[PDB]
Amino acid sequence: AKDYTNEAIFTQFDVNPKGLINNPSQPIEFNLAFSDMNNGQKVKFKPGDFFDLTLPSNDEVSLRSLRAMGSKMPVLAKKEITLGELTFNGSHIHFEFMEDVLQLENVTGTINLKSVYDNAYRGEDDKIAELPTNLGLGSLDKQMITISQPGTPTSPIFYWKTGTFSTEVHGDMNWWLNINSPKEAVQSDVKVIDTIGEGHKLVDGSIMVDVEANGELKHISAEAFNKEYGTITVEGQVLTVMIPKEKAAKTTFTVTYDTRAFDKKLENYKNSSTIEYKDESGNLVTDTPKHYTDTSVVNMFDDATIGGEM
Repeated sequence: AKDYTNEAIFTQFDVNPKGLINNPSQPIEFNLAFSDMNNGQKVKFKPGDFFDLTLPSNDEVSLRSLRAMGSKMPVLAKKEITLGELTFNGSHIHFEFMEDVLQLENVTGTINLKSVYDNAYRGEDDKIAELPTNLGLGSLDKQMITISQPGTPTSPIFYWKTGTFSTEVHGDMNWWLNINSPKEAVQSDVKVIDTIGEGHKLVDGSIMVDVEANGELKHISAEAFNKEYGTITVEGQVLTVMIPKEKAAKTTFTVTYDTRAFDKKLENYKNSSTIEYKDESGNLVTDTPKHYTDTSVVNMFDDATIGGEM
């Protein structure tokens, strides 16, 4: 079989987001286009021909697929016909042409690869990792990727929510509702109304709660939470957390749960929430910034397509 990795068949290449990447919460996207024109010369792709993509890395930062090693994804052409197959192997992505590539006259295609990065740096000073790359495709000019490696110092925010894609269940996302990190002596019950956005839904039975107070943490279930600390309800896209004043006092509650994407093409999977309570000073808090209460996960699905005529 012929290896096209370093051949000049790649017509497009781009990396997103651009600029200094702040955290691994969102995917680092790679867009690639190719065709049967190699250095101005027509080639005929045969079943088995392939090319390999290699995500960049250094000694502390490595980019890899979100999929488990050995995961496969078909690459279809249009009725549908399987023309290729993508195999995700960590930082290595393999593309192979399938039998039916012998159907088409002119072959073109696009690959939108999603990646996640790990960062082993734990130093005090803030650091920057430079991972310029052409995904190993020698015919392409490298594009710079800058990743921030935050230093570790030698939270006062009462409430904020976060979320990211799961690397354990493809298509799922993990979320965190951080309630009373400061461990305030709130002067009223605490209520959070979380509305999961369009395109994804809560995964049944995935709600758990971390309860930390007076030097000890306990990781419990939603059911246990409902019997000892408060009430968590779920109705459609709405997840509500209610914590009585005496139970919320000087205690941090970390409510976690998962959602599952059902709309594969939505650009972002959002989640918004509102909170109300009286702070330790007895003042009603109704103005918590949305940057703290709302968040989203950029589409983390890989996709690819091929085109041509018989």
